[PDB]
Amino acid sequence: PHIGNYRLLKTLGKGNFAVVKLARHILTGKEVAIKIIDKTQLNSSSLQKIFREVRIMKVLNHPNIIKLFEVIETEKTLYLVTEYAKNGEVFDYLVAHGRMKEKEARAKFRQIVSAVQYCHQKFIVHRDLKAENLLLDADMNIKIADFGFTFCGSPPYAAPELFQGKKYDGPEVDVWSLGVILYTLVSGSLPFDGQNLKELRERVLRGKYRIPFYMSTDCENLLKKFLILNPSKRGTLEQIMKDRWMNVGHEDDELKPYVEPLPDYKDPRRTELMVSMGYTREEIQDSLVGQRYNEVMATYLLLGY
Ligand SMILES: CN1CC[C@@H](COc2cnc(C#N)cc2-c2ccn3nc(NC(=O)C4CC4)cc3c2)C1
Repeated sequence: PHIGNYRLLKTLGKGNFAVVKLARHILTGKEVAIKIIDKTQLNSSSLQKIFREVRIMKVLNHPNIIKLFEVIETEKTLYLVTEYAKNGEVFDYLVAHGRMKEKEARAKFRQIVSAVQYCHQKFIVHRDLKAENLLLDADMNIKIADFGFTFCGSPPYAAPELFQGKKYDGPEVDVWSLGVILYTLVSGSLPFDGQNLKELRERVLRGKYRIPFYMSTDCENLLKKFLILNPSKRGTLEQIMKDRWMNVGHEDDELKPYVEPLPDYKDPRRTELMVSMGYTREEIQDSLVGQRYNEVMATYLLLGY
């Protein structure tokens, strides 16, 4: 049960393409998730998508997005070592506990909106936002996952453009799915449903949904800023951040675009511990400035917890 500096612990998910395992980084003692991809079993276009996802993961550094720590490549197998979100998916938490009170849904939703807006700053569109892709860490903080690697709960989140044959590429697609996510957080149910796809599509294209009796007028006013049939009439996430419901109980701390902190490759506390482990100062610096995502860089990132 061993890959690089990691002790393979248990299986968190399985497939024909990839196996996600829980693991312990031996040097630091931290638990991580490791996606193990047999590249020989991939189709013609699947490896291009996996490589695109790796590229996106390397650039995203947000407290509410699953952080990548290491990439290990061999001819046949690709290993992606990422952050482990102990409390599973928001989807399962909603099934287990029911709807969140607006105060609890607000805490989660401010983190989700911050994360998706931060992706949009770097021209990254998720296109598959759903409760299944929103994970929860040990402190119940949101951790967004899946930027390329299928539709078990995907159709209820699809923007009307999918069913109209129109383009499905802009950030406005994510703005629609975020309205569906807000709806499930506060109701435990989906705004657009059906028995088959024909029934789902009719409801999505009509754009009408039930307002549950307990929903506040402030919450419904916010939902109407996301669930707009015309993609060109949907507001940006930067504009939506200024909404009243978003900031109830955050009168000081208004939600605004995330400002990524500047890189710190010379932390003396971590550099000293790494030198004691056997790494050299030059090994540490070259790995960090080159953004290598190798075992040295991974140890520096893992030591930041
Ligand atoms: C459809 N859903 C399945 C899971 C999620 C996709 O998960 C990932 C995808 N890509 C990478 C990479 N590289 C990494 C993860 C990941 C990152 C962190 N975690 N914490 C967990 N935690 C648990 O399973 C807890 C025991 C319950 C699982 C996971 C999985 C979306």
